Amino acid sequence: LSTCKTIDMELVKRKRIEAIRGQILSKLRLASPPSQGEVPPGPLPEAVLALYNSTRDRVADYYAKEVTRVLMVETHNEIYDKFKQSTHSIYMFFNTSELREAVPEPVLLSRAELRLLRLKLKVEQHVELYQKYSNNSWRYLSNRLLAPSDSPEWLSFDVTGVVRQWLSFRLSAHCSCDNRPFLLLMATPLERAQLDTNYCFSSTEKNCCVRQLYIDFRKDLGWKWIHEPKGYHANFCLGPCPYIWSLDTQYSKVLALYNQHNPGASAAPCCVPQALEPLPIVYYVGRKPKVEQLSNMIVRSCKCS
Amino acid sequence: CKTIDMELVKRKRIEAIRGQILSKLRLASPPSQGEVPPGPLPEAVLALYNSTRDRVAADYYAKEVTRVLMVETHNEIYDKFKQSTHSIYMFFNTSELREAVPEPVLLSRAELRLLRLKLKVEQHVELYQKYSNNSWRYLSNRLLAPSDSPEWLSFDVTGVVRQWLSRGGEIEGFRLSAHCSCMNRPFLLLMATPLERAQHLYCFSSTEKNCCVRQLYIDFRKDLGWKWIHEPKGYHANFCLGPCPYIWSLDTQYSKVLALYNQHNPGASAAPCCVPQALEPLPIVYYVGRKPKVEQLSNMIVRSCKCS
Amino acid sequence: AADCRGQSLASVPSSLPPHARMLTLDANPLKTLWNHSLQPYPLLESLSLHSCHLERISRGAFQEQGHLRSLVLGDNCLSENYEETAAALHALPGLRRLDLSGNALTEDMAALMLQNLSSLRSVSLAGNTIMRLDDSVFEGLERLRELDLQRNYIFEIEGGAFDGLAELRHLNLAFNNLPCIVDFGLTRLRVLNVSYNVLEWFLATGGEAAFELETLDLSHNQLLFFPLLPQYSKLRTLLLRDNNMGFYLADLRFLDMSQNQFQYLPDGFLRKMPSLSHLNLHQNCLMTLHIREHEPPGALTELDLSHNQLSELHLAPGLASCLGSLRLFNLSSNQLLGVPPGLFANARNITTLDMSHNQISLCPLPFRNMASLRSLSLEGCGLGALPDCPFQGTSLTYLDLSSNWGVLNGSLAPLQDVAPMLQVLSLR
Ligand SMILES: *[C@@H]1O[C@H](CO)[C@@H](O[C@@H]2O[C@H](CO)[C@@H](O[C@@H]3O[C@H](CO)[C@@H](O)[C@H](O)[C@@H]3O)[C@H](O)[C@H]2NC(C)=O)[C@H](O)[C@H]1NC(C)=O
Ligand SMILES: *[C@@H]1O[C@H](CO)[C@@H](O[C@@H]2O[C@H](CO)[C@@H](O[C@@H]3O[C@H](CO)[C@@H](O)[C@H](O)[C@@H]3O)[C@H](O)[C@H]2NC(C)=O)[C@H](O)[C@H]1NC(C)=O
Ligand SMILES: *[C@@H]1O[C@H](CO)[C@@H](O[C@@H]2O[C@H](CO)[C@@H](O[C@@H]3O[C@H](CO)[C@@H](O)[C@H](O)[C@@H]3O)[C@H](O)[C@H]2NC(C)=O)[C@H](O)[C@H]1NC(C)=O
Ligand SMILES: *[C@@H]1O[C@H](CO)[C@@H](O[C@@H]2O[C@H](CO)[C@@H](O[C@@H]3O[C@H](CO)[C@@H](O)[C@H](O)[C@@H]3O)[C@H](O)[C@H]2NC(C)=O)[C@H](O)[C@H]1NC(C)=O
Ligand SMILES: *[C@@H]1O[C@H](CO)[C@@H](O[C@@H]2O[C@H](CO)[C@@H](O[C@@H]3O[C@H](CO)[C@@H](O)[C@H](O)[C@@H]3O)[C@H](O)[C@H]2NC(C)=O)[C@H](O)[C@H]1NC(C)=O
Ligand SMILES: *[C@@H]1O[C@H](CO)[C@@H](O)[C@H](O[C@@H]2O[C@H](CO)[C@@H](O)[C@H](O)[C@H]2NC(C)=O)[C@H]1NC(C)=O
Ligand SMILES: *[C@@H]1O[C@H](CO)[C@@H](O[C@@H]2O[C@H](CO)[C@@H](O)[C@H](O)[C@H]2NC(C)=O)[C@H](O)[C@H]1NC(C)=O
Ligand SMILES: *[C@@H]1O[C@H](CO)[C@@H](O)[C@H](O)[C@H]1NC(C)=O
Repeated sequence: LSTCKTIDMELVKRKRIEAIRGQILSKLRLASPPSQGEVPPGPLPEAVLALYNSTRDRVADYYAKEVTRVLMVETHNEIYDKFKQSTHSIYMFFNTSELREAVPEPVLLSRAELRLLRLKLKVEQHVELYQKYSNNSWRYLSNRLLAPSDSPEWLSFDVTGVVRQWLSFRLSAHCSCDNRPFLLLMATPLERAQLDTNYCFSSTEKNCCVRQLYIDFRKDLGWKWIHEPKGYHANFCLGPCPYIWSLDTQYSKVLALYNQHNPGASAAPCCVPQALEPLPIVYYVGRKPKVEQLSNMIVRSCKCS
Repeated sequence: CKTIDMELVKRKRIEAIRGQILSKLRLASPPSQGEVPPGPLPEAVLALYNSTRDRVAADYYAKEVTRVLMVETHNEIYDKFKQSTHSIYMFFNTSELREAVPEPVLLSRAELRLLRLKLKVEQHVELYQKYSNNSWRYLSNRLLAPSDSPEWLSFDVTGVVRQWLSRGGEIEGFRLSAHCSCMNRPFLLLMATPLERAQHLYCFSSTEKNCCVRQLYIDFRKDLGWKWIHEPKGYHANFCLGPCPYIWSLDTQYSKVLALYNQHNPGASAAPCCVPQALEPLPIVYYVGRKPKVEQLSNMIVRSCKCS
Repeated sequence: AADCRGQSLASVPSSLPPHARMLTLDANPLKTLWNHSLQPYPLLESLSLHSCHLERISRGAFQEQGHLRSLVLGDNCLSENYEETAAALHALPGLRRLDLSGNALTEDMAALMLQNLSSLRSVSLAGNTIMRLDDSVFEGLERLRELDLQRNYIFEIEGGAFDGLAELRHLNLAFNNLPCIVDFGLTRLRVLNVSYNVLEWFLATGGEAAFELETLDLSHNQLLFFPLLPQYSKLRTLLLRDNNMGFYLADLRFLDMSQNQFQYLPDGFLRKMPSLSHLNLHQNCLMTLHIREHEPPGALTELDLSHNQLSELHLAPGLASCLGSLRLFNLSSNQLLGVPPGLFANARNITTLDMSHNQISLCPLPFRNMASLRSLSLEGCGLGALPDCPFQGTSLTYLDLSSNWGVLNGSLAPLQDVAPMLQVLSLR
């Protein structure tokens, strides 16, 4: 009785370099380096280092996504005099032409973050997000609570739902009736510009999706003390997931199922669920029967890994 | 011959579900008949099922839900504070919470359910809490959708319920009045675990052979040979592996084997694979052409991985 | 002898009569044992500890005992035995049995457990956390008569793990997950119960050494090709159910290869197997059943062919005899439009014949021979019975006219000469 080399003591140490090289090649789309030489033999620009430092500290599209930083307006224009910073933390909108220059189309844009300054924090407060739909009236989107801290730390926001249609903000406090603050743009480069289970139930595919399965507590499992529910679809997922760079399908539907693919880290291509739904279970025991609430039971969307 | 592998996967999946449940109740096989009558379901159980079926609008341990209700408006309610023009209040006895959830730390999750007439073009919701006799406490703020089918909203109130259980106050409540610019009572669900269902009634630092992650550091200088990337020089490209053993479902079970399954099989997959779940991005920079560019690559950093 | 089973008041009852022989203790929540009241009589040989979890061991309290014969541990949680004592016990080396069921033995625990005592026999590891087996862990275990490796997840095995071991008749490592086994270094094995395990290839080496293992099990295995055995002819039974083979030794007499993808069968696979006695090839996607070999089934005692969608089966236009003998001819879920004429008029040894879901349309030429009927059914026969009286001069005992939907008319004409001779009758 003996086994093979299986994963092998030498193979576990090797091939990760090749796997990560292939992953970077596929994500960057560049099969070969762009060019050799013809580069400035000097220190990197300070703006690039500042952007990297801003995006490095702590607060999905498979293709690589470009990040862009927009500088805050210096609060020197015609309408500055209207807002005198009285009982309201003034904020200003940005220049539309440079937004258009950074992001050519809204579809390419995916998400964005906006950051403030946060220094003293003497009293427990709460920071309101506002949106400038009209010059006279505004709406409410979300609220953020801040914990005291001497060292300032940048915080993000949820402008991803509003910057998409901005093709043409304030700061206040709740009232009882009884570095410059830049905004981050993770757009998409123009060069690299091109899940419900019934979708792949209707059309049969050899890729990794969800296949139909039925479970009933009559004879498939062999017991009967579960009274409710009698029947539900406890589906599964299975499929021979291939390598993304070897096949080179380049399809919108195919590329949407590779948000968790990582052969180098996983060391084996497999399918793993990412989002599930809860399931209540009813059974009888003791004087008064009780009901249990089981979460993370039924798989809904399953991708590769 | 395409109906053989399909049936094999069907039986493997149902076996996995059977094993998951048999480990999930954390006890032996219970008697289906017992002594309970086979009569019609009582109103309480169907009410619980209706309350837990509608969609909303340590974590693997058994979570049990209980039902508590408010008291109809009366002198005691209209004694401390009244309603001038518009006011909606829901408050519940602390003794009811104590008899529902015995230990404050034993409580895990709490949800608040509300009934809305669902006939209004515009509406905004504010949540308030009675932190003291004459002061309130700020809570979360959400939005609403002008729909036409009434349904029950859900709110995250785990912290405030934890605080109320930890406190010995006689009576407290919420507050919901309005947006001020300058037989079908609301339900309650408390997620907890019975005392008899408790167990007493990281791997990276140590050396373990399970699905855990350890250190790796590779740069762009020697082992990779990429001289066109100036920064960063290197990063922690951690990886993890794990056999993920499979438990076959049997009628009898032991005590420690419950946790053994709870560590060897948290999702009961047909072909479990030790794969990452939480991923964090990292950006890189390189110079091409005549303009600088920075791109942030996702699915790079791994923290913890499990097979489910 | 006498014993108390199920009574628990303290750690040691201290009331057993002297010169006792039997001792059984179950559902006894023991706490701690000592080596000052453990030896009231040095004549104990049989013991059992089940549902008897205990940890505080006195580091070999059996040194004062006269002899130890049998040992078994049940529902004992040995988790930190490394510092409790060396191994688990050091008694008189005359051990016969030793069970470690439900103790969660680890690599270090297994290394400490097995010591320089070659008389350890009947060692069981059912329900324990075994990951790997090394060469230094089996030292001092030259015999290891009986093996129980249930519920053990052995995924890596060192080349030549079983070295210097002969008494290896039994080996049941069921409910394991080992990828591949391609080398069999064992020199004396009898039964191999590899079942409910995930195997991915079978490439066992062969040679001039004739293996004497009489049982090979490969159930619930995800193979891809037929697991060819070495050239030895010492084997009596084989199980290959719940397997997947893609088609793209004379002592053997038992076959069980159901739930497969049999499409084309080679002539040699049936020619190189003399003297068979059993077969099981049902619920398989078989379509071609051409018969050209001299004895392609040979001799059988049972046949199960349920859930088979083969088009038609024929012996040969001019075959010299069809089958030497046959007892069971079970088959179900078939689409045999035609009826083979030579299948039945060959021998009178047929006992059980049931055409369930067969749609038999036998010609009404006037069955006649093989007048030894003991079981028969006409489920889903298609055409309705037979215009004249069938089964002439044949003693039929069991009949099942379920789901006929044929020519009945309530006359009961076929049930004329078979009514007085009946054992059990049922119909839909
Ligand atoms: C938003 O960004 C755009 C793009 O940078 C700004 O447009 C730029 O505006 C400046 C003046 O503020 C232009 O400079 C002027 O150009 C004319 C061209 O004839 C020249 O005669 C003037 O002497 C002066 O140099 C600049 O050309 C123009 N850029 C482009 C591409 O047209 C815009 O001003 C920004 N918005 C605000 C409110 O600043
Ligand atoms: C039950 O078994 C344990 C074995 O762990 C016995 O403990 C051992 O007891 C002996 C004495 O009978 C100890 O030997 C003594 O060693 C000291 C030096 O440490 C020496 O000065 C004394 O003259 C004597 O030789 C031995 O060390 C000890 N083992 C240990 C502590 O690990 C225990 O006595 C047994 N209980 C009985 C017999 O009731
Ligand atoms: C069981 O007890 C025995 C006996 O005390 C012990 O095993 C012994 O282990 C030593 C050290 O490995 C062996 O000594 C070696 O002898 C060879 C003979 O050629 C020599 O070349 C080496 O340099 C070394 O000195 C000794 O032979 C061995 N004895 C026996 C009977 O095996 C040990 O304490 C326990 N475990 C085992 C596995 O024996
Ligand atoms: C090889 O190992 C397998 C599994 O490890 C053994 O299978 C065992 O087969 C017996 C019957 O042949 C099973 O007993 C059954 O128990 C159920 C109740 O659970 C009862 O309803 C049935 O009528 C039958 O008595 C047994 O559960 C099953 N598994 C084990 C662990 O014993 C097999 O016997 C071994 N030996 C071979 C295949 O030669
Ligand atoms: C020829 O072989 C087939 C299968 O190899 C035999 O069919 C089997 O028939 C028995 C009795 O009708 C079935 O048992 C039944 O099981 C169900 C639960 O599934 C239970 O509710 C019934 O009361 C009954 O016990 C068995 O399932 C069935 N096998 C399959 C695979 O469906 C057939 O009886 C054999 N013919 C002869 C003449 O022996
Ligand atoms: C809830 O609290 C109100 C006070 O606002 C109280 O009237 C309700 O009933 C009380 O609790 C008793 C149960 O222990 C009940 O039997 C009795 O009617 C009443 N007790 C007193 C002293 O008034 C409370 N309901 C509960 C606790 O279920
Ligand atoms: C980005 O951050 C890095 C490190 O956080 C900065 O590098 C430091 O620069 C200061 C000068 O201000 C030096 O005194 C330190 O020795 C540097 N540290 C390291 C590790 O190099 C860098 O200057 C920042 N870039 C910008 C544009 O501010
Ligand atoms: C909700 O209550 C209604 C009223 O009896 C009932 O018909 C329905 O089945 C319930 N829904 C459940 C139990 O999911």
